[PDB]
Amino acid sequence: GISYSVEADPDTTAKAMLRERQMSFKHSKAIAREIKGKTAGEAVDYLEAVIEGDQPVPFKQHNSGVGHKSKVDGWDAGRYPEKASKAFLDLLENAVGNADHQGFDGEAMTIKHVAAHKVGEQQGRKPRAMGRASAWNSPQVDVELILEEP
Amino acid sequence: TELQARGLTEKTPDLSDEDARLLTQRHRVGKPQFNRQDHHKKKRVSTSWRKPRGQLSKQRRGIKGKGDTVEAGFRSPTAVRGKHPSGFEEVRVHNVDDLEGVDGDTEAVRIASKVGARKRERIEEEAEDAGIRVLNPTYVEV
Amino acid sequence: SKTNPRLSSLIADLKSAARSSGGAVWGDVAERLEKPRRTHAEVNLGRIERYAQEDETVVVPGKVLGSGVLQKDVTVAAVDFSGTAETKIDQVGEAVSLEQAIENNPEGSHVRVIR
RNA sequence: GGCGCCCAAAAUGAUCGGGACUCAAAUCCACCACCGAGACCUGUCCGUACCACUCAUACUGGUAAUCGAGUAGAUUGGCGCUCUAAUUGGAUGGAAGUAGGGGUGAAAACUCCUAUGGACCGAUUAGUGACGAAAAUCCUGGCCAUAGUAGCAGCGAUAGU
RNA sequence: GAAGGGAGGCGAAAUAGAGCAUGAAAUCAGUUGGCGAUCGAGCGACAGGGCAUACAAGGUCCCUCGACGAAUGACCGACGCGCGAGCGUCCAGUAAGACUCACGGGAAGCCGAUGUUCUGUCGUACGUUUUGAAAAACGAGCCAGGGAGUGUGUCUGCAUG
RNA sequence: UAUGCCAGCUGGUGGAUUGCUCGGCUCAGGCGCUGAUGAAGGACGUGCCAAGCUGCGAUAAGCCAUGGGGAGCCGCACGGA
Ligand SMILES: [Cl-]
Ligand SMILES: [Cl-]
Ligand SMILES: [Cl-]
Ligand SMILES: [Cl-]
Ligand SMILES: [Cl-]
Ligand SMILES: [Cl-]
Ligand SMILES: [Mg+2]
Ligand SMILES: [Mg+2]
Ligand SMILES: [Mg+2]
Ligand SMILES: [Mg+2]
Ligand SMILES: [Mg+2]
Ligand SMILES: [Mg+2]
Ligand SMILES: [Mg+2]
Ligand code: NA
Ligand code: NA
Ligand code: NA
Ligand code: NA
Ligand code: NA
Ligand code: NA
Ligand code: NA
Ligand SMILES: [Sr+2]
Ligand SMILES: [Sr+2]
Ligand SMILES: [Sr+2]
Ligand SMILES: [Sr+2]
Ligand SMILES: [Sr+2]
Ligand SMILES: [Sr+2]
Ligand SMILES: [Sr+2]
Ligand SMILES: [Sr+2]
Ligand SMILES: [Sr+2]
Ligand SMILES: [Sr+2]
Ligand SMILES: [Sr+2]
Repeated sequence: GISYSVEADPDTTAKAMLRERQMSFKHSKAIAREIKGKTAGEAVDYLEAVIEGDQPVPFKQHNSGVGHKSKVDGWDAGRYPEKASKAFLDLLENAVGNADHQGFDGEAMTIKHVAAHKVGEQQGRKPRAMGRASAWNSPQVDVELILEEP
Repeated sequence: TELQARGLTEKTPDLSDEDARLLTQRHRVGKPQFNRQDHHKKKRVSTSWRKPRGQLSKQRRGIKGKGDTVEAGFRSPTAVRGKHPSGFEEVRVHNVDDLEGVDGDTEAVRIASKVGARKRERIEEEAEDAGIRVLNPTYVEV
Repeated sequence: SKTNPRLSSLIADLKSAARSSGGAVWGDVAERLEKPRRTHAEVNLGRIERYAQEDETVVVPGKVLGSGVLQKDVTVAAVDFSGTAETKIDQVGEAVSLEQAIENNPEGSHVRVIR
């Protein structure tokens, strides 16, 4: 698995991390990109909005075939990853929690660092025509979050 | 409060007017990189030089732009070949006894990297006393 | 590339002589000894007998063997002698090594190269 | 006799490379000055061959206008890898390996610094080889783009709310 | 939530926490440097600019002037020719002339070097097949590791003993 | 400045590399038959908990004797009782 790839001063920071989550790695990469810099509180409001279908997540790298979304700004392609989003809400629920237990203002903290890392695929096999069977895997994702005092 | 390198870090060798001339030349002329053809096009192909063997090889046939091919013509001047850029002749050293016979006026010493801190200390002090520069000196805060 | 240290010094000696003294036979013998072994001489007594003359050191740029008869009182200098050649020769003359010949005659005078 | 004109029709967009040029930037007859190679001349260095000295193929000095391109192939010196021996060294005051960086060598390659690592590692000489890879629709393993794409509809059994 | 996460505890080390010594490349996430939405494709070599650079292992580099100064080699001026473009003689093998050095002044991202990018010159891979390969001839997605003159007997040379 | 290119940094993935060897490979010496007194092989059992291996055979990871050995033990296998 991963280790925090960025230094964090304990006296003004709170950590959180997801391990081997089976969800779209490509979505994680996009959601992370998007919420970076936001306030834990803001990020959560945002993700609930995505899940709800009210806010699109810009798909700038893995956008093949994706249709344009008007509410996307400065870009065209976007979607509403509800599964990866619910997983980041979990991450954020952990982060803010820890932050509080330490005496910080969880919600008010700035998402200093958030990044997803594909830890590996879970092997699957799908039977095909002509007597062969091809891969049918699930990506496994770790994601690191660092909350920093404003 | 600050680091100082042990030994005669600034010592220079005394070269004949001719050795100096040729040393300066070597430094002025330089030479091609001489890396393997197309090494930069395929990661699996390393920089180490291999004679271009292809019958149609552009480099092998000497096409201008494809890089120079290794020839004795590129050899550096005899009187200086292998000298440190300072002009000193290098002498590999593994212990104190290796410093014996070394001429600190034209030779400098390079302690093998395997040698430990304890034995370097002895070698470094003994070399300074013999007027010998150590190319890879230990830095201490004094 | 000679491997024998002795043959190697003998050659350096022959040169030193030919160059320093009036030698030439010595430099000529060094020349041949520097060539491959198959070219070196293998001479039996019979030949030394047929072409040697007293008061003229016979110089064999190789090894002297023992076939045939030697009656002449000649001094033969060679890289080596078989145990029998040295014996048959000493009976009527003298067998000496080139290391000695160069020692007494660095000018390489009055000599006859035999092969 | 010189130049030209007619003779003279082809398929995606015409052409002297293009622009464009008419006492020319055309053609012909003379001439003047320039640009332009690794050729030729010149300084230094390298290799090679030969000479002098020499044990030397080690130094040093000398000669080359009459040496310096090369596939197949012949010949020769050298780099690197494993393990053995002899001689001789390094390492917990941090070995090997790996990463980034400095120095040397035409080069094979050698070496140092910093980080990592945490226990082994060399050099010289003589040996020993299951000794060097960019290639074989080469092998095995791992991994990316393909792609959040195709499929998750089609069958007389449309199944749900 | 017997998950996972945060904090904490052990230990020299948990970046030794379970296919748990070391941890390369391909490659992925984040991020730094350089380039970047008017512009052209064997991806570079060589030369020269921009921007970038902790130490260490490299320490040089720029500007006046001066000395030395190979091949080459003048302007101006004077005289004399040519219809003319221009040339000849003298000045003069002079001034100039690459490199190198000395004096004085200067640079510390400063010089080398490394990264990237821009400019100039050359440039349609590599290996193979072939008279001819960028080839609209053949091979490989990428990387690591694996991957081809070996033994016995006999013969025939050769070098060494 | 988006999408992005080249190089590096931090962290992954991966398991090369270096180090290590409980396994191999080869050579040498010794020794050499078993079975109807039912062998070799196999099946199925057998443990407090027991799936695999090993052992054993309804006396079933064993029972007896002699000698050795010795304060420990209950196989591989570091659990609990
Ligand atoms: Cl993915
Ligand atoms: Cl050479
Ligand atoms: Cl004979
Ligand atoms: Cl060589
Ligand atoms: Cl010079
Ligand atoms: Cl062969
Ligand atoms: Mg679509
Ligand atoms: Mg079938
Ligand atoms: Mg490469
Ligand atoms: Mg030795
Ligand atoms: Mg290999
Ligand atoms: Mg598609
Ligand atoms: Mg590990
Ligand atoms: Na939009
Ligand atoms: Na918009
Ligand atoms: Na072929
Ligand atoms: Na080709
Ligand atoms: Na073609
Ligand atoms: Na594939
Ligand atoms: Na037996
Ligand atoms: Sr895309
Ligand atoms: Sr070291
Ligand atoms: Sr040549
Ligand atoms: Sr040649
Ligand atoms: Sr030739
Ligand atoms: Sr091999
Ligand atoms: Sr895939
Ligand atoms: Sr349906
Ligand atoms: Sr159908
Ligand atoms: Sr902890
Ligand atoms: Sr002059």
